[PDB]
Amino acid sequence: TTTATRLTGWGRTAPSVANVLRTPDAEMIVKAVARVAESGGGRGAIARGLGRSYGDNAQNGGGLVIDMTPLNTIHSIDADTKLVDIDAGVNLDQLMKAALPFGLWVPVLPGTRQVTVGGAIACDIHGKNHHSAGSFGNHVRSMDLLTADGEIRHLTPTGEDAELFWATVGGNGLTGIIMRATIEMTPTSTAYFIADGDVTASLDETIALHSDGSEARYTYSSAWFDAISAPPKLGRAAVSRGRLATVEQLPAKLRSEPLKFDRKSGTYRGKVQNLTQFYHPLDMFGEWNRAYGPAGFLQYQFVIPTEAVDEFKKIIGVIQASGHYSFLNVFKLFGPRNQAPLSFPIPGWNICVDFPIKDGLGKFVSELDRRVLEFGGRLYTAKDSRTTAETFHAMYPRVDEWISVRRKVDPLRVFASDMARRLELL
Ligand SMILES: Cc1cc2nc3c(=O)[nH]c(=O)nc-3n(C[C@H](O)[C@H](O)[C@H](O)COP(=O)(O)OP(=O)(O)OC[C@H]3O[C@@H](n4cnc5c(N)ncnc54)[C@H](O)[C@@H]3O)c2cc1C
Ligand SMILES: C[C@@H](NC(=O)c1cc([N+](=O)[O-])cc(C(F)(F)F)c1)c1ccccc1
Repeated sequence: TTTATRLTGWGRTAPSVANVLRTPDAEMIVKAVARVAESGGGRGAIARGLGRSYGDNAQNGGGLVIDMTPLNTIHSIDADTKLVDIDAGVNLDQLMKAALPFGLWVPVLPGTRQVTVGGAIACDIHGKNHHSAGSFGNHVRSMDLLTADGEIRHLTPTGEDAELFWATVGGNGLTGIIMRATIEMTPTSTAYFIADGDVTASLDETIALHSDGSEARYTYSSAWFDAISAPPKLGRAAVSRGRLATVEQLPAKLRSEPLKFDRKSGTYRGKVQNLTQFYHPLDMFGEWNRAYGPAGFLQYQFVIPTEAVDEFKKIIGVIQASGHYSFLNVFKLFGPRNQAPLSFPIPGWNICVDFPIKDGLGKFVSELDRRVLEFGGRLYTAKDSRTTAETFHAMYPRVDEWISVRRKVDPLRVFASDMARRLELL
């Protein structure tokens, strides 16, 4: 039934060995969880999707890992209610292709479509449209959670099980196995964006452009950010913003199949782009850490609360002065947060950087951790396998609430991961 397998996060770091169950048979999955429960816990079980998380949340050294990628059936698509009912193992690429002809758009899209719905919910992922759409959890209408008791629990965001539902969103698999979910899609009439580009010359300008009220004009916005240049060029950005195009906005040639699947003159208006172009160059650089890992690069993502913009500038300054130089930097202003205790996004200044691994780096990122922490920010479990339980708990003031919910639902700790042990969420 199971295969012992060396697992790592996306960037190939922090390996551990788990027994991997890989079956399309939901009943075998139910049986396996039950068997772990009847052994009284042991080293537990965790779900795994496509392994795009950079962290150690989708592995469980010495225990069970359940590869959910074979549960990939799309059960129903409904264009009136905009609801799709899909297995947790279906990936966003797969769903995007299946839903487009219905005029439905995946409501939150990360930098790669090679993630499962289960992984999307478990890490409450965010996209270029976060300030307008919230995160992936905001669009979950129901989900079926296989819990430690071996029961499949139907959860809703306002029902009697709302508490468990919202601990599952962003819960990193630690409430049980998401089997299946119903997602509310976004109506669209085309598969293209109409984009506006702007290039800033400085950090202050980047921040000004994000605080001048223009963000409200775009459903989607992100920026490519300079973290190496000496000030005042430090913080300058290439900002890509836009919204889904209506068919009248499409160039003549493309109006045929509008829902088709798949230095400083970087300034433009009303350019029409498909998903790949609009998100460029995220797709071509996505394999980077995996291609040169585990020894090449350390990704590092954090968000600082909106009101702490000065503290945010200081961290950027510290990064530039450090000697650790990152070219791949993505920046965004997050919008309002949701109600999941462990959700990563909060409104504020979000950036992912990617350091070359060098002498002094580990010590340096521990320094960043402290600053992010004190300034009221957080790290993201999808991007971390290095921080401490103390640091993480301090970054998530709702962690004890979350742990309490996890205790109600998994008293024997049937669910466990390397991450849960490292960060003391277990
Ligand atoms: C190139 C690249 C770009 C990215 N861009 C973004 C981005 O723009 N925004 C963003 O928020 N993230 C981004 N990520 C991170 C990624 O979206 C998340 O880590 C996501 O959870 C990965 O999904 P997965 O199916 O691969 O999950 P895995 O990596 O396999 O697992 C991640 C977590 O989900 C849990 N899980 C998976 N399936 C289930 C299930 N069926 N039931 C219960 N729990 C489950 C696992 O236990 C684990 O805790 C990116 C990653 C890469 C490699
Ligand atoms: C790891 C991966 N991240 C992203 O694509 C990404 C990160 C972020 N982020 O939160 O830093 C946001 C986005 C967004 F919002 F635009 F969808 C995408 C990546 C890929 C290629 C270059 C740099 C980062």
